[PDB]
Amino acid sequence: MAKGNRRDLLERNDIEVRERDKYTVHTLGKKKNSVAVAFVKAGKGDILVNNVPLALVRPEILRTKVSEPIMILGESLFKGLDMNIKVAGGGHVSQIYAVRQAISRGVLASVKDEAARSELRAKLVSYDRQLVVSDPRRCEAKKFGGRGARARRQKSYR
Amino acid sequence: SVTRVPADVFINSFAAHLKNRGIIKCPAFTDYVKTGVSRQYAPRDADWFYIKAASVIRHFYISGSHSIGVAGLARKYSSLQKGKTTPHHTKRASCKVIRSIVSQFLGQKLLIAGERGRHISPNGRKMVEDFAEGLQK
Amino acid sequence: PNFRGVEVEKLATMKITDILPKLNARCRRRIGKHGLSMKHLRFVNKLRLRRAAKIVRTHLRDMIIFPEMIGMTVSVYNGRQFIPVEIKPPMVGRALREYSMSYKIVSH
Amino acid sequence: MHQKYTIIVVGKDLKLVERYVKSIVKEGRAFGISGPCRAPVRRLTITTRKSPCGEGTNTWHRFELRMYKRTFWVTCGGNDISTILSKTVVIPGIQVTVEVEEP
Amino acid sequence: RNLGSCGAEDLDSRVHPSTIFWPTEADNINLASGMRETEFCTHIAHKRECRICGNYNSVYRKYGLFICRRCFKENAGKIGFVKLH
Amino acid sequence: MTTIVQPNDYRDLLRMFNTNIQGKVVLECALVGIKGIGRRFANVALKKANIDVHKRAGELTAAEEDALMKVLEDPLSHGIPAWMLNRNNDFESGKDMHILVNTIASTHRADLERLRKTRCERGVRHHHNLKVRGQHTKSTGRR
Amino acid sequence: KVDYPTLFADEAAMNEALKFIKNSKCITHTQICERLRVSVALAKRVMRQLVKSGDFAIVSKSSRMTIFKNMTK
RNA sequence: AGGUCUGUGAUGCCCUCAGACGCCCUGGGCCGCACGCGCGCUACACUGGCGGGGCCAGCCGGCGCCCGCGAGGACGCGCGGAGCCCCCGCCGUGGCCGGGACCGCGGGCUGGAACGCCCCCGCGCACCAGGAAUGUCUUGUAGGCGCCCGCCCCCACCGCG
Repeated sequence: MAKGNRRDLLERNDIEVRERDKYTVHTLGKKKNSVAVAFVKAGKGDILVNNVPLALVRPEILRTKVSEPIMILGESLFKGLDMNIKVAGGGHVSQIYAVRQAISRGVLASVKDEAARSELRAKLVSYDRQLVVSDPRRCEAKKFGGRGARARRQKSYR
Repeated sequence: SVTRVPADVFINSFAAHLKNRGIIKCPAFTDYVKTGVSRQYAPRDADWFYIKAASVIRHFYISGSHSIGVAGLARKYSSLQKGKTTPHHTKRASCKVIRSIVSQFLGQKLLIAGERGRHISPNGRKMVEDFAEGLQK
Repeated sequence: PNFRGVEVEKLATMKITDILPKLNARCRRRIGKHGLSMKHLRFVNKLRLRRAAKIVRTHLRDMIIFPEMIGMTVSVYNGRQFIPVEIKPPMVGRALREYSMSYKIVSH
Repeated sequence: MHQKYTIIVVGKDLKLVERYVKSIVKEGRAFGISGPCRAPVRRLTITTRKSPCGEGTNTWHRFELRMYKRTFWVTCGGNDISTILSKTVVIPGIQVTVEVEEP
Repeated sequence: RNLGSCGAEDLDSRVHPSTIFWPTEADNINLASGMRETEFCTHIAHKRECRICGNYNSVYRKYGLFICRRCFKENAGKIGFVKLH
Repeated sequence: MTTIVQPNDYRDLLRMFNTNIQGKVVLECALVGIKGIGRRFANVALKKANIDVHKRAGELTAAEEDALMKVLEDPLSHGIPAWMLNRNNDFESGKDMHILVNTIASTHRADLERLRKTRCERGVRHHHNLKVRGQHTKSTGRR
Repeated sequence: KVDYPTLFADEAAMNEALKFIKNSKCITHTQICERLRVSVALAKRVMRQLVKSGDFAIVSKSSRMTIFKNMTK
């Protein structure tokens, strides 16, 4: 139903305006048609996805996948801050990965000391690179010889 | 709030509460019906009505200011039709039962109308949330 | 030898409207909603005149059968030939298509 | 006076539609404002067999007609009945670019 | 045969005074305005046809065109349809 | 459920309507072994008779067995509707019943006779064994 | 071919199955089905009884499969 | 000398031209079935079937209320998105709750007109991974899962996406 590029999402008018102005940071993640927008501020360590905490995301098995950067970097920073994510686009898993990308990038922007930002980059990218750099590959078009992009209709010679 | 608790425990706990507290009652036609043309046999539990009721009220609370029609709910309870030596197709659920449920809710003021459809009323929010917090522990 | 509990002797000389609720969906639709068309009505009236007073030929293959058409002989078209049909109660509420075959069984 | 007027312009080619846009923006800065809204592109699609007879490899044509639409409803009360005319005749008369005005 | 009447029983059963649904297709208001005449063309039916070559087969009604697929590739460039992608 | 051990009266194989039934199957799927009874009609019948449905058919005490019979000859009284029956609007008496074993075979035979003497299209086709509905022949359906 | 019962004929439950299982470190519904040649459902019921008693305990659970550990040793 | 004179107010030469091969009406047929084969669809089960619940797309996109088991229907307004998958249970290797062809009662929709298409109860065919032979494929690819448009009064196991 949701479309990702909608203006109602990128600005996150969901939040009320007096509260919309306390959020300093902004961030983006993506994977396939999925897009996630994060509004990071100052708090005491709370995260939300579509008005749902991080412990109760639904595929269940990937909860570790979204909690990864915390147990990597450490909980100190996140405990310092508080976040409110919102995602919209194709697929459960795509949404998972977009969300984790947004987490990581946003916490990267919270620090102002570039040196620490680079150190954290090295610390984190080594474990994985898709936590910072978006995956580029995307669904590809089909052709009229058959019912697939590269597969063809079966041919009968005799 | 309600979304800070998993949907699975809330639904069944609240159904038991509802059935105890005489809020709703299963009519007579429940004794021999499916819940959709897509189905194939009847439900195995004797207390499926109250499960549906709880899922519905939760749906209405989630939306909030928005308004939900009956058929729109019935598109959330769809399934797939099989057994036709033909590619399967998705079909919509039933509407009589949904209609009965919303009517029963509305007769109690838990649910209020509008220009189109219905939406939750403040009393509904009160009770839903208080029950959720009670089961939070 | 009955018809939905209705006795046969009474079945004839009865009006279609009396029995209509005791028929299938097609007949109720065609009659109560789609009414009927003029040429069919003239066919019925011609039948009445002949009864009150020679085999009646026609082309109508989609003409439902009425109770007043019991024991009558009428010749209907297959696309090339005119084919007799003798009516009896259990043939009521049905079309003339079933009782006039347009082809013949295949024997190799 | 004030008539909440709206300007809609439609075209099939993207080069005049953007040229008409600039002229109008130039000529409507005074009679109020005239900022544009760019709509999603309505693309008409037609797939046809490349053969008139149906022989050989099944090969297909893929035509389409993109239609671009822009909407300046910014006049609003800032234009009177005659004031709309002023600019609409001062803008270039490109041969093809449908225009309709409504309050 | 004006002096032809029928029993009343065979009158109410007649089809209700309703306009036969089949309306034909008038591509333009110009091409119409509502012995043998009794049965010249009583079988009213859709007669949608190409507005170029008049054939009743393979007619794109999409977008209110009404052009045959064959009678289309020729005039497509004039109309504005182009082949890209 | 929670029936682990065979009850003292467990009956290893049931006979009813000339058909035999085993006592290891759940009740509502065993009755499907009768001709005239399926899944939908069974759940409805038992329930009206105050019988558990998730029970192994061997623990079916004869007291519950008889009341079940009483509901398959006069089902319409017992609250079951009429769109759930095998035979709605019989051709003669115009009533509605449910026909079990033995009745079905006799009933099916007499219709064909009705079809034959009446001289229909279906009757003539049945007797050379062709497709009755309009499903196409010729292609496929060959040895 | 092979047939297995769905209901235990009285003393059979305890004179073997209970005894046999209690002398196993790990177990599952299907193993016990194939071991003493009874259907799986009875296995479910019995293992319920036993976890209630306390001899066995759950180490992994799921609708498709759960497995137990003998806490009696 | 590949296909198209049966796409056309594109056409040469022939044939038909008032019991017409012109045009219009009524019916039937193009679908008929001892047989050989071409592209597809559904399955042969536990890496599963049934029942209940939770949840996310894109080409793009319309809904409320009340009847009816349902399919559908009467009124009234402009508003709006799924399967696989995940969680809990039942079944327990039995051609069995796998599979859903065939047939017997019944209720509706389109239409001038059902032979057409939908829904309900009962009956419950072949099929245990397929011989000689053979096709397609390298990253968001194969495969699996569903959703839209075209032709269309009704109807998609097809086709473009």
